[PDB]
Amino acid sequence: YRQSSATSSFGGLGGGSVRFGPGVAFRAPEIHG
Repeated sequence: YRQSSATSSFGGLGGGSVRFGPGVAFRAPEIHG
């Protein structure tokens, strides 16, 4: 799940829902840049 986290603007105090593009939510694996 994508957390709203700190932001300049927000819907309200409650977490509510976050609108994100279609895909899957997986833990970030060990990757290299």
